[PDB]
Amino acid sequence: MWKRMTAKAEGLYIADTKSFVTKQMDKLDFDYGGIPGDLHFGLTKKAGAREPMFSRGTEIFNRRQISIVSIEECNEIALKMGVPRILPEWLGANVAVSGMPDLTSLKEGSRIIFPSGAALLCEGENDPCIQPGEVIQSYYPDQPKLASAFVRHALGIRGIVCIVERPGAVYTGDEIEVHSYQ
Amino acid sequence: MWKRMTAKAEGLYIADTKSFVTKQMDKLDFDYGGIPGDLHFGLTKKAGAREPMFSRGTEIFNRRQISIVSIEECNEIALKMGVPRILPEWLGANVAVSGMPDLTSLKEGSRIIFPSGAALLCEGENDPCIQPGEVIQSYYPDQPKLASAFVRHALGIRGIVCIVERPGAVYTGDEIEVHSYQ
Ligand SMILES: [Cl-]
Ligand SMILES: [Cl-]
Ligand SMILES: [Cl-]
Repeated sequence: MWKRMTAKAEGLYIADTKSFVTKQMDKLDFDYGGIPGDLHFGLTKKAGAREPMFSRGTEIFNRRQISIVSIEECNEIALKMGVPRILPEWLGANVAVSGMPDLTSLKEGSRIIFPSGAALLCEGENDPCIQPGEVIQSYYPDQPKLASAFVRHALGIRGIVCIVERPGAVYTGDEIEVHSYQ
Repeated sequence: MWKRMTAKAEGLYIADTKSFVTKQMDKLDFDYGGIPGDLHFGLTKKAGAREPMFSRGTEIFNRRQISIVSIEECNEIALKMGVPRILPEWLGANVAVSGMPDLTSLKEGSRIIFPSGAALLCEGENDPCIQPGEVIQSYYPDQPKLASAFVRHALGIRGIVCIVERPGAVYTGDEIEVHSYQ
């Protein structure tokens, strides 16, 4: 029920301010709760549109600690939107991987392990919202309705979110071991 | 993306000793990490046969904070095993529900919410192991090879495991609101 495959962490990024657009780093520390100093770090978070069964603002466990996208799927989004490129930073990703053209399909329960031993527990698909779409729009202001275009074309290829299962440091270019749940 | 369903918490149980076998409680407190005082309580746990991508004993995040089974699937296990009954306690369950068919199939990402607001985040199917099988065998000494029969017949209907998404108290008989993912 565990099929193993090797992939690569092409880029690492952190949201060190209130902005969700991340900035590239040569290294990141993964600890329980996520990336220390990152916008989504912590044991808890406030409920929002992603957790509609809770009243907005309700304090709940922070399930979306780390955001991952694959270079292949980002290129796929770019093509579908008719734009030259889509940067992981614009989507607020913390890790951009290569060698995973179907990353979004990685089932919950799967693990992604780094050379240091740091490990991520897959918490499923990251549903596309309008915000990143509006960010993409700002980079191509001469192209109409890109925000809604993102929400439409990114569905199923916008990446996944994970919880930190084991602490450890991660570095740019790290070869990763994916344990795909079956 | 979410389907609402209603179920009922028929029983609540805690493992207050070193044994995973639980005992009925009229009330339980859910907090991040599970049930305070319970054998499986904690933000972390030690890796075992269930998390083979880690060496045994490795400290990792505890995604198996609360275990749930349904009265209906326990009856199903009993039928397939040829025994009068299978108690949630013997499987080390913390919550026994009724009113929701195929509990084990509840998708990861689903939410189970109690009247007090206490909420559980589904972390998937609970794989059956030999231990509860040995407990069952001890209650039916006249029955042969029940331990192995349990692992065999309980597969796919042994319940689920969850993490606590929102703290709160839960009581026997509580009506629960289930948000089924997909
Ligand atoms: Cl409330
Ligand atoms: Cl989004
Ligand atoms: Cl088991």
